[PDB]
Amino acid sequence: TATTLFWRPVPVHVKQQDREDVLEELTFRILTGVRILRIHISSDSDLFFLHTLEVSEEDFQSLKNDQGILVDFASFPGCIISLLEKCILAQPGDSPRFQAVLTIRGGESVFKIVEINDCKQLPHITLAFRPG
Amino acid sequence: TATTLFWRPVPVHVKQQDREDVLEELTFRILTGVRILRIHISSDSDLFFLHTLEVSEEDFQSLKNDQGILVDFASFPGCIISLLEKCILAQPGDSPRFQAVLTIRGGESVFKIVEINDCKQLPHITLAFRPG
Repeated sequence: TATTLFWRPVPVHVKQQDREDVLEELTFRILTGVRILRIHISSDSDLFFLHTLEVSEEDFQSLKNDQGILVDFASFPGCIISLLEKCILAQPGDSPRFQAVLTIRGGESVFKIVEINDCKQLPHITLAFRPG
Repeated sequence: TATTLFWRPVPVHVKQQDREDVLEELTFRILTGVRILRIHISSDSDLFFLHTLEVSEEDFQSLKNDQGILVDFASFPGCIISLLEKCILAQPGDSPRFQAVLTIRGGESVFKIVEINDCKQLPHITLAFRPG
């Protein structure tokens, strides 16, 4: 009555005030179970770099209305996974390029996946994480 | 010291309160000259369906900051034209599909081009037009 859908490294542009922007390989673990969706971001080299998201079906309706999400809750993790794969596969010089960004705030972070083409940067998903 | 860059029909989903949604072939004429950008939307069958946008270099900096536009003013019309072409070429069943939408308000309209994929609707450009 629970399953891991994804457990892989992803290149993430980490942004934190008072620090230089860096690109880090961060591990994402996506779990579903009884319905909830849980995502953990960790670092294979920093035991205390830990960020978690937990979304219930209810919370999802909110997300769904704000970001033009067109799928149901059951299919949402697949949307996230397809975006993360585009981030993993992006190469220098690519256009369009998908990039993952994690902005660190006090007690909360914002994870987004954006598409950068020759004309515009477009957000595809934006999600709130908390430490731990 | 002036030039037409585009003069072609585009399929547009026209939305107006108190009317049913319709899909119309509307003619777009894009002009540049001395710098300004002018766009006219018309209908080959309704002499009084007329909407115009005029953008100066100054107005563009505003647009540029709000919608993540990554090009300079000189290259902006090409961005619009590339989006309009995707709308023209979209076929039933396509995914992703680009669609053009014109929402009619009192004395102003909003033109947008959106991308619809299996997961999300994404706006690529949003522009204000006025009658005439």
